[PDB]
Parts: sequence; structure tokens; C-alpha cells
Amino acid sequence: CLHERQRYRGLFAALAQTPSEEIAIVRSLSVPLVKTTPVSLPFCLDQTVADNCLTLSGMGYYLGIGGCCPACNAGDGRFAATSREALILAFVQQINTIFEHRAFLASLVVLADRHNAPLQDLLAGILGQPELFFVHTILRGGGACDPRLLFYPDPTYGGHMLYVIFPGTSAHLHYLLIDRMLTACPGYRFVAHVWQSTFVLVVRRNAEKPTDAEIPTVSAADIYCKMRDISFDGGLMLEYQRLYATFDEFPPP
Amino acid sequence: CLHERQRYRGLFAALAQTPSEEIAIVRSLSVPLVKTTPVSLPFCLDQTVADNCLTLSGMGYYLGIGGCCPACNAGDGRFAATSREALILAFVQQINTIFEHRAFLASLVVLADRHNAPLQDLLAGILGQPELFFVHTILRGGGACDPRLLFYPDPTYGGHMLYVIFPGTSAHLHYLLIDRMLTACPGYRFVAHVWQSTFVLVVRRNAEKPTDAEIPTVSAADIYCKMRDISFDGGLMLEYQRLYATFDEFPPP
Amino acid sequence: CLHERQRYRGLFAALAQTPSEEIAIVRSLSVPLVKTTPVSLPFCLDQTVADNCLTLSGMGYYLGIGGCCPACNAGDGRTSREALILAFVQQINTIFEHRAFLASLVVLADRHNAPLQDLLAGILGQPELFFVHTILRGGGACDPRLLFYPDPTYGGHMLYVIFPGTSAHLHYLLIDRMLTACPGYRFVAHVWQSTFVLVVRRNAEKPTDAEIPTVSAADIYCKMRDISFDGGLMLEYQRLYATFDEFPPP
Amino acid sequence: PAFEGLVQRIRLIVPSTLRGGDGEAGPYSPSSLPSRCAFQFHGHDGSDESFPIEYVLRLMNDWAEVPCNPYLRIQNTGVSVLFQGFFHRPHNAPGGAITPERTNVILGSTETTGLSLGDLDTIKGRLGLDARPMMASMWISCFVRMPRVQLAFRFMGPEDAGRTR
Amino acid sequence: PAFEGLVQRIRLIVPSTLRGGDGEAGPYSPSSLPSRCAFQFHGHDGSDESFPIEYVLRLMNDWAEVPCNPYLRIQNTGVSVLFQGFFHRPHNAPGGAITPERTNVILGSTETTGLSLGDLDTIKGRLGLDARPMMASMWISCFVRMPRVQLAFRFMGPEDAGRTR
Ligand SMILES: [Zn+2]
Ligand SMILES: [Zn+2]
Ligand SMILES: [Zn+2]
Repeated sequence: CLHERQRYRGLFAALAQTPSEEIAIVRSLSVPLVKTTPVSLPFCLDQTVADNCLTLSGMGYYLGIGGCCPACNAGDGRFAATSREALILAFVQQINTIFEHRAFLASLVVLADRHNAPLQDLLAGILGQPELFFVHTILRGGGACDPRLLFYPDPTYGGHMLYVIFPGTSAHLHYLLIDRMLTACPGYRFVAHVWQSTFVLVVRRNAEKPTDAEIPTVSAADIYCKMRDISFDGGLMLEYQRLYATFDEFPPP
Repeated sequence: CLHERQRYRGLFAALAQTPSEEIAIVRSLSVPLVKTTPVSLPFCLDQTVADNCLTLSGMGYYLGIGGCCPACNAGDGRFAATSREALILAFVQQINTIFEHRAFLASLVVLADRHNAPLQDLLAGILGQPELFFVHTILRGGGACDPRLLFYPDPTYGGHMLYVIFPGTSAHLHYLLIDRMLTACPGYRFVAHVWQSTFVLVVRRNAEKPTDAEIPTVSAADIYCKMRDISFDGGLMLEYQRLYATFDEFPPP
Repeated sequence: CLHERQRYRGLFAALAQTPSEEIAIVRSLSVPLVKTTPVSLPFCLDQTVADNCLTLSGMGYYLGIGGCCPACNAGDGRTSREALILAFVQQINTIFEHRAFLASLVVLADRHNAPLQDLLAGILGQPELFFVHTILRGGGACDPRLLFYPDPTYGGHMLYVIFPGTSAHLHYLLIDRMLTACPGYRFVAHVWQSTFVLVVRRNAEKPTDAEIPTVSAADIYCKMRDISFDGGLMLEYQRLYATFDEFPPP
Repeated sequence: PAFEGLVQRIRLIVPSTLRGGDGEAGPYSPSSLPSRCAFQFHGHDGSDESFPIEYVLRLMNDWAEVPCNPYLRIQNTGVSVLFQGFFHRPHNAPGGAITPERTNVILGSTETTGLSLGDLDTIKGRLGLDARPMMASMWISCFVRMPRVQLAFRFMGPEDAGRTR
Repeated sequence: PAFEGLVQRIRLIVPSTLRGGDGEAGPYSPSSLPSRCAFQFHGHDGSDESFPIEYVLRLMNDWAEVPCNPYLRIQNTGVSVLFQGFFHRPHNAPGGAITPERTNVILGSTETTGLSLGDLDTIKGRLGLDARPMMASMWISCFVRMPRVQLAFRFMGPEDAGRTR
């Protein structure tokens, strides 16, 4: 490290005489020379520091500085109503907003019919893990990259783990989006993977963190009745049947 | 390394003719040049020699010479040293000093409600191992510093381990305090650790009960009734409930 | 070995010319320059040669040539299996000579609430312990204490010789007679709770013929019931058992 | 030849949010270097702050006139992130825990990491970044969200060209 | 040229609480060094005293005019701590202070430890302490309790100026 000391001693000495220029120069060193970092699937989001977005596409699996990647800078406005409390409010208000969060309920109906199980018990079991609904709510451009959701029994401890299916050949997860996903549900692990040329984000349990201390009670029977009263789109049901049939043989990462 | 010691040999020879100056020099070398020693948690207090204090804080986990450490040099007024006899006296007279041991009993009540169990048998079982009460008495400090205490079942052994919860972002264990803790409770091991950004001291059974068996018997029914007539502060009970809920998922070190 | 050969050739030749002086010189080399050898506990007495004594103390754990240990040289007064067998048989008449043994047995009977008749029968079944007791209770000794604890693996009762004080010097004659009198028993020195101890356990199965006469346990039991023991000794044995109740046998 | 001058300069270069600056190394001269941290910074929960590691390490190497390898150590501790600066590589601490294509690093409770100036220069050379003075300086962007501390070792560059002769 | 002079000087240097010395000092010449401890000190129950190891080892090297590596050994025997001073390695453990980050050491019944002068110099250099004569001497602070004996290798310094040239 002597060559560094040689070619830097003059510069450091000249900077010592004027601390103002030194502070200015060091503060001027805020231009990332490495914006894209290579990632390798399967990839767990726990290794994603804040200010990091995930661009999984045919052009590669890579992480990007949230400040320089274009799509992150061109957000969807001030959708900063992603507080844990507001998510709890949405979880409790599911009964009157059945028309939104349609993918969740349609996936539940499709799973209940595919496995010949009761829909009320399935609703109670999925509602016991509101973190999955929170993940669904965050990822909601409501069509704008509206991720699909599959529910499969969870090995080890757990009622049902979740598979967030990203439609298309690409998936860009915003850095704020990933941060809020990791913070709102801490005890659940997120692992990105690909199956049959379809990108997926697997959500499984990692500790007892259902927050039964602050978990609101929502009636599952009322949601069941409102679901039985509303007719779902045949396209969504057929798409969920196909997605379940394709992902029925998927090794969980 | 010979001739350095020879360049000290010349000095030793010149000094040998006058032993008085030699003894003076040797006695004058009493200022430790290494005051702070880095430690890494988990750390067992058995490795703490006398005249050694433990400073766990955001600025690091470090051990300090008890004689030079500033807070140690202030000594908190010394507070003398609880003799083993006086500790036994406190264990027996606990019934009449219910306020002096309020945190202990409040933790017991909170646990009794937490496991929907009776309080009298739990009190009798916890008092059967008075070393935890001894630790409570030793680390008791006037003012806020008055440490909190949680009780958890002990695996791989027969009884109940203790969690001394220190409030705040810093914890300084005095050398006299830890030394007297280790001497008064010989059969129990003390290990410092961190959980949910909170410093904790875990006290468990060690060395297969090398403890006096002549400990006197205290009636649990009388203390149970004295608890039944005294109403505890809701704030302390709620704090103990929160601490128990947070530490219910704590890997015992 | 060229240096040694050249520097010794002259002396060896000069001695070859006079064998008498050679024998004198060789026999004159009888002054050990290394008297103390360091040992480390746990230490088994089998590695102690006949002429080696053990001075386990705070100033070190060291073995010494039986010819040089000072107290050994003052061990002028101070024998084998024979007298030990005679004493074992006459135990009924010498309760005062063996008070520590029987008093420890009574205290042990109270510690485990077991019957004294069965304890007496079991302890007399292992006469090597009585032999060790007799050996260690020398003339003007410091009566080393004796505890009895059940023996795992091999079945019976092992012995804990408790040495009082902060030091323990085992005479070479004592060690030799202990190892010869009890061939099937292993002796291991150790320290527990700042107290030096000698553990005697069963070894090599049953390499101990039964040439020992039969001693009645009922008569000894009755004579013990008739003799009143001195207060404090029972409390001392209770304390020793309570302290050594948590001792991993080495 | 001012030991405290170096600490003051480093404190100036490091942002203000990183509370610290203590010596904890005792009197040390450019010739005699200590084995204790020359500077000690710390951040609280939510300290989404940046640390100029390359600048401080190169400055430490500059001030000292004896061959050395300045080194930084990062500890998630239990309640706050802790940065320590040693003049020579410590022992019992992971050396090169920053490998290329591994800019992101996470630290749980009581966990530690670090980096030496030699490893920093080698990684800078491997990436092929501009080795000219002040054309590529490493920055540690740290987000302390308890129980974890998430670090990103990103090479940031200048915005102009300045004076170059 | 004093066979007993070295042990007498060491006895002068060692505090009084460490009752011992004048023992196990096998016949030894300044040229011919023994494999037995030149001095043997011991302390009783409850002794909380310090031992100047560096001074004693440097004095041992002083008396001998042949290359050597003075060595100290500390053994808990269950009833008293014993310090022994060998002129050459007794084939025991190198030390506990060999790891600058493990200055504290505990010894149960029959346990042993030690340190050589080479290891002392290595730790002194690693810590970067002042190498001037009598500016940094290691001290063994020993606390003798009933089961265990707890020793601490602390580098203590002078309080004034040697008054030397
Ligand atoms: Zn982006
Ligand atoms: Zn302190
Ligand atoms: Zn002897």
C-alpha cells in the first residue's frame, strides 16, 4: 500500500491546508460507479439492504441501487399509506371491499374447489396469517403488474405458505416495496425463484410472528357469505386453476 | 530478543547495587496501560476475575479494571457487601418487605396469569431455589437502575432459570456486584446476552447443584395471602407482561 | 558420540588397568541428583516404584525417592497381609483401634437410611478397605479419615481416604504395603473442595483369593450398639459425606 | 505529526449523524502505531448514513510513515452500529468479508465484519474502476434497523474533474 | 556471578504475600542453565496480589549469559497458587495471554498455565506499548479463591520519569 501513500501524499497534504475543499470533495463523491449487482436465483430478500430493488427478467437477475434504476425513480406517486396500522385497517375492512383484493379470494375459492375442502375453514386458516394479505396489499397496482397469489400447505410448522406469481417475463420489485415487505411481516421469509418460465416469490414462515398481540379479529363467515354472493370472473378462476396445476409440482425454496 | 534484554541487563546491573531504588521503581509500576478489554457476547461471568466490571452498551461490549473504571471509582456509594447470613435473612423476611421485593412477586403474578396457573405453588417452587432471590437482592439498585426479573422453565435441569432485564441502552455490572453474585450463588452460571436490543443476564443451574442444602424454609401460603391483599401497580404488571411476551421466544444460552 | 568416546577413553583405560578403583567409582555413584519428580492429579499409585513417596501439597505435587523424603527418614518406628488379616479377624475386640471405620459406617447408614447389618456385611465383604484403614493408621499418625461410597460398574463399595490438612505425605513403605496388600484394588490420588483424597476402587475383577477367615457381622453390630461413639466425629463424617456427595470418582 | 489532528480530520470527513470520534487508542505517533481503534463512531436505530471508508483509511496510511494496513471494523452490537478504525489488522475478526459482487452484507446481533485497505485496493483493481486519485472512493451505506444492520459497500465517484497536474 | 543473587533479587522484587522463594533452586551456573524452576512461590487462600512477571523474566535473562527464554508457570493446586520460574520451556502450555484478547484466565483444581518471555515481547509489540525500559511491564494479578484461582495479565506502566539519561 506504499504506492497509494506515494501518489496520494501530495493530494492529502494540499487538502489539509483547506478543510472546506476537503469536505466539499468528499461530499461530492456520491455517484455510484456500480449500479447493477449480479444476483443468482433462488434469492432470499433478507440479503437485500434498504435502497435496493430487484430486477428479475430475461436480461438477468440483478439488484439495483434504488436511486438510479429508472422505474424506481418513476414511482406510482405517493402511495405511502403502507403503515402496519393501515394494513391492519385493510385486513379488518376486507368484508366491505370484497371487489378489491379479488386475486386473494379467487385463489382461495380455486384452492377450496381443487382440494375438495370447506371454504369457511380455508378462509379461517388463511385469515389466521394476515401477513400474506399484507404482502398481497403492498403488491397491488390493481392490474398494473397485479401479482397473482397461490396458496399451498406449508411444511414444518404452518397452515398455508404463499406463492406470489409475477405475470410476464419480467419483475421489478421497488426498493421501498421490498423494505416494507420485510418490515411489515418480519417472521416470514421471502425467496425469489422461477418455475416453468414464470417468476415467483415464495413466502414461508420463519418464526412465530402472527402478531396475535395486535392481530384484529375479522369474521370469516361474513367474508364467506359475501364471496358466495358475488360472482367471480371466470378468467381469474381459470387462470388460478392453471397456475395451481403448473405449480403443484414445485419444490419450495 | 536477547540483546534488547541485554540493554535492560545493563540497567539491572546498575540498579542491583542500590536495591532501594529497585523496589521503588517496581512499586511505581502500578498504572494499567490497558484499561478496556474487548469482549464478545455471549459471555459467562465466571471468566470475570475480581476487580473487573462489564460494560455492555452501543459503544461496545467491554470489560474494565474495577479500580480504574470511572463509574466503578464512584462505586455507587459502595452499599457495603451483603453477607451470606444477611441474604438468608432477607430470603426469610421477604414476607414483611413486600415492597422491597415487589418486582420479583409481580413477575410471579404475571407468570401465574400468563400460564393460567395458581400463584401459590409457583411462588413455592420459585422460592425453593433462593439463589435467584439472592441475585435480585444483590443487583438491586436505588433509583431506576433497579433491575427487572423474569422467570422461565429450565431445560436440561430441574427447576427455573432467571433473566435479569436491565432497562435502557446501557448496562454496567460493578465488579463487587458480580463477584458477590458469583460467590453467593455457587451452583448457578451467569451469562450476559442481548435480545431485541435489550441487555439481559441469564442465570441458570450449573455444575450439578453445588449449593448448600440447609437453606431455611419459608411458608408460601402466608406470602400468597399477603400478595392477595396487596394490589400491585398496573404499570409494572403491564411491563412484565410485555417482557414475558418478548422473551417467550429466547434461545437460552 | 565421538566427543564422549574421546573424552572418556583415557579414564576408561586408566580404570581398565585398575579394576578395583573402577568398582569403587561405579559403586560411589549412589547420590541421586534428581530427588523430586513432578506428578499431576489424578495420579494412580501403580506408577509409584517401591522407593517413591508422594508429597501432595500446595508447594507442588511431587514424588520423592523413598531414601530422601525427610519425614520418611524419621519414619523409624512404623506389617504385610498377615497382620492385616489377623486384625480383620479380631476387629470384634478392637473397636477402639478402628473407631473411624465403624463410626463412618454408622454415619453412612444414617445418610442412606440403610440397615447397619447389611452395610456391615457388605463392608466386611471387602476386607481390602479394612487393610487400607489399618495401614494408614500408623503409630502416631493423624488418623486419616475414611468415607464409604457405593461402587459403580464393579459391584460393592469404594473407599475415600480423606487426608486432613493442606498437605499429604504418603510414605513409600505405606504405599508399597497398600499396593501389595490390595492387589485387586486401584488407588488414585486426587483433590476435591481443597481437600486431598485417595480413592480406592475395585480393579482387574477379583484377583484376590479368599484366604481371609470368616468374621461375624452380628457380633460386631451388637458390640457397636453397646459402644457409644464420641460426639463430633459423627458430625464430621456427615459433613464429609455432604461435601463429597457430588464427587466424580476418578 | 498530530495524532489528534488525524482524529479531528476524520470526524470532519465522516457525517455528523455518526455520533463518535473518541480516541480509545492512547498517545500514538506516526512512527508508533497502536493496536486499538484510532477512531470510534456509532449510530442509533434508523441511522441510514454513509461512511467514507476509503478516504479515512488512505488518510491513516498517509499520516503514518511506517508501512501498515489501515483497517475498519463494523459491529452490529446489540443496540447501535459501531465503526472502529485500527492502524493494523486485528486478530479474531473477519478480514475480507467484502467480496466483489457481494456489496450487500447483513449483521445480526453481536455480529462483526471488517475490511483492510489492501483488500479494498485489490477489490477496486479487480472491478477495473479508475485508479486515478479521487476517481473512485468506497462508501459504506449503513441502515440500522434493529435487530439487524444492513451495509452496502458501494464505490462512489466524483462529479467533476477538478485540478489534475 | 551469584548463583543465589538472582533468587535473592527476585525475592526482593516479588511482594511479601507470595510466600516462597529460596526453594527448588537446583545448582546452576550462569553458563549452564537448569530445567528446574529457579524460584517457587506460593500463596494461600484469599491472596489477591500482583506479580511482576516481565521484571522477573528480564532479570532471569540478565543473570544468564547464554541464549535462553525465561518462562513463568502458574498452577492452581486446589489449596494454594504456585508460581514457578524456569530458565527454559518446561514443555508446558505456551500461554493464555498469547491471545491479546484473552487477558483474563481462570484455573480450576490442578490446572496450569504459563508464559515465556518471547510471548511477552510478542504481546508487548502487538499492543504497541512503549518499548523503552520500564515503560510497560506485564503484571499477573492473582485472586485466590477456594475452588478456582483467577489471574489477569495486565500491562502496567510507570507513574513518573525514570530520571535516566
Ligand atoms: Zn428499481
Ligand atoms: Zn466499571
Ligand atoms: Zn516421603
